[PDB]
Amino acid sequence: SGPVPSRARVYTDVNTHRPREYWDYESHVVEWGNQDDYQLVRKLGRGKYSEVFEAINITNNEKVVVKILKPVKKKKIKREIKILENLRGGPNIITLADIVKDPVSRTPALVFEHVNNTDFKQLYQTLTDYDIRFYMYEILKALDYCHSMGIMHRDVKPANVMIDHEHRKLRLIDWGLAEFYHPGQEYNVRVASRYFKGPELLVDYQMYDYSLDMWSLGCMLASMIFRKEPFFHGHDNYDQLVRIAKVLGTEDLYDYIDKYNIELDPRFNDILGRHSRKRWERFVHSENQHLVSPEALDFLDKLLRYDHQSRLTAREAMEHPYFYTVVKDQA
Ligand SMILES: O=C1C=C2C[C@]3(O)COc4c(ccc(O)c4O)C3=C2C=C1O
Repeated sequence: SGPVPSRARVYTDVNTHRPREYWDYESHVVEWGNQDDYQLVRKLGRGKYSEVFEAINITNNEKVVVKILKPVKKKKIKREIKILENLRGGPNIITLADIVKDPVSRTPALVFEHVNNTDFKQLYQTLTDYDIRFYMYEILKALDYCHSMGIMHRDVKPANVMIDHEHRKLRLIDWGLAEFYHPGQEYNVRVASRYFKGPELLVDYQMYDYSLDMWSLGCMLASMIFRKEPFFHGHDNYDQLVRIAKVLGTEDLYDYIDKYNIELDPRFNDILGRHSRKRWERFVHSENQHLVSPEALDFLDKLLRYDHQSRLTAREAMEHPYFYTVVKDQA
């Protein structure tokens, strides 16, 4: 009657064998920096939860980025802080440089290293085959690191991957949806941007894990080598799963549903319809072919799998021959 349970096939117990203080962010005591070290220069963007500014550290005149956190649950604020501290120093993880507070009002803000990024809507149009391989490898380093440290990012998308292209510099940002993995825990499926949501999320399977990030990465990869961003473009969450089924096919989707004994909304049957699995080669045209290779398609095919347990891990992905030239020239 109920859905079959699942656990991560790698890094399953990394929080289990770490001390309580590592993952119990509720108990963490924050060490506050000095708010008056930073001057805001211009608003960079705003979410539902935060507003983000370019700023200057006036003690050394370095650029930073300041994210002022709206009146939300302190628990959510502490989770992001603990995660950023836990991951600090990891490869291509955005550095949390400081945590400050208006000393009179309650209002906390996170201070990050500045990345002089090129906007992905502009950058992706200009990347070469080698650039994509290089940057995908760099994202994989970050994901393997944070997974190995017991953390799911849960919001992997181009806007959260900052690239200073002239310095070949990449940082994975926005850890505000990130969460500690504990085996058997049922997580909120309302995470990730619509276009990067895994099948587990769209069918309301809550016992997911690190492999969610690997789907999102697969979605990014597709959008880059095929020059179609985003690759799966649904108008809502139901339609998002339909866009996926039109490429991956409905037969493998129903096998997935069957294996985990997942109960699908009645709605879904009529709209999912019946679709053959398409060959990846179908999305190759004159304009994107210089970015596509047999290795790329084989790699992509091993990321975009319905069954979260069958997707490559970050370490397996880094071993794929798609990256041979990158690994070779990084040793
Ligand atoms: O949790 C977050 C959230 C953001 C949002 C945002 O502030 C947007 O834009 C940024 C940036 C960081 C550096 C940077 O150079 C930049 O332009 C961002 C973050 C880093 C994080 O860890």
